[PDB]
Amino acid sequence: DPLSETKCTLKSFTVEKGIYQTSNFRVQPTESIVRFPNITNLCPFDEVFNATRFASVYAWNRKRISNCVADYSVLYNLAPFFTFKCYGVSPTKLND
Amino acid sequence: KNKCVNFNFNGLKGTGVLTESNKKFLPFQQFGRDIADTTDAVRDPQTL
Amino acid sequence: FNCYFPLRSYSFRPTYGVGHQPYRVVVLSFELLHAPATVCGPKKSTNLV
Amino acid sequence: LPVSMTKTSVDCTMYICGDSTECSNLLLQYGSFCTQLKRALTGIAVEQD
Amino acid sequence: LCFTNVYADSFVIRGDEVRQIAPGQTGNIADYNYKLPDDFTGCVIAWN
Amino acid sequence: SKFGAISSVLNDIFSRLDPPEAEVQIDRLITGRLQSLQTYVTQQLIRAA
Ligand SMILES: *[C@@H]1O[C@H](CO)[C@@H](O)[C@H](O)[C@H]1NC(C)=O
Repeated sequence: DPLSETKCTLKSFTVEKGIYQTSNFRVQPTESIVRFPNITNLCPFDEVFNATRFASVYAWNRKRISNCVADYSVLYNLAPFFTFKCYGVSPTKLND
Repeated sequence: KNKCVNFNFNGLKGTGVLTESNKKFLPFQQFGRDIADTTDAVRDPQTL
Repeated sequence: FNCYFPLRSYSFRPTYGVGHQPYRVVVLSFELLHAPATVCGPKKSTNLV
Repeated sequence: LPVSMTKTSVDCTMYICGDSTECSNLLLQYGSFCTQLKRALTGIAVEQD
Repeated sequence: LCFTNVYADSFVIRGDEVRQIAPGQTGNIADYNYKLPDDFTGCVIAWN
Repeated sequence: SKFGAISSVLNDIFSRLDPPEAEVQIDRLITGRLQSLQTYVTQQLIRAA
């Protein structure tokens, strides 16, 4: 009851005459929506990681990765992938 | 539209009611932020 | 498109690398709130003043 | 000569937490900060009236 | 330090997946098979 | 203002950082906003007097 909420707010069973602000109204959502772009194609994350030969320290190669559906869950499930340290990002919430 | 829903639009999570705007956006823009980084407007990546 | 027996074997093989070798581990579970006296350490007692 | 001011009231959930649910769970671990601030502006609003 | 009681959950896993038996992560054996809450307190006895 | 945290919005740091790390930056933003709300009423209490 709204009268019982005044007894919990002021912490007293005998509530005197007056006006009291107990709580605030808030309409909670009933549905849940998510929108992602219409792409489906996979991009060469596998080719950059599992290439045959690699570049040296100087003149490093940089692959432009854009317009794909990324999927990191196929990356860090590999057996020689020992360490995985991230910066400003948690390693588990990478797919979202 | 026209109901308060939990929206997750390209990583921006939150709660609010969405309605069709009358705003004249330029095509290079994709987001409209109000006073003090308030997410006032958004463009969906599907039908734009 | 999705079909295997749900319980899969670990495929025990000693030639694996050390970062994926089978290691038998047991975990413990102890609560950290107000404890009734059931599990205590080796501390002795002293008379009450 | 001024007599009164603009009476105001501020909420904590829509200001600090905004639209997040996880912020409302952690803010109750802080005590009675928002009960102090709501009664103070209420005590202001009855004073200027 | 005193506690209420101490348990022992015996299982076998391999070397690559020892980190996600911990409060607040995800995984193949963490999500659907063996999970533990966000306020868990315990030690891993990992011998060779 | 970010108050020295990663971002000014709090919904994304709950979505980007893990809860072992994300409540550290949330407690930075909560104590920054609770100090912002406490000082605002305190300047109001001097002005209302
Ligand atoms: C995304 O693809 C769908 C395919 O049905 C199309 O209807 C929609 O217009 C596309 N959106 C773009 C290209 O922004």
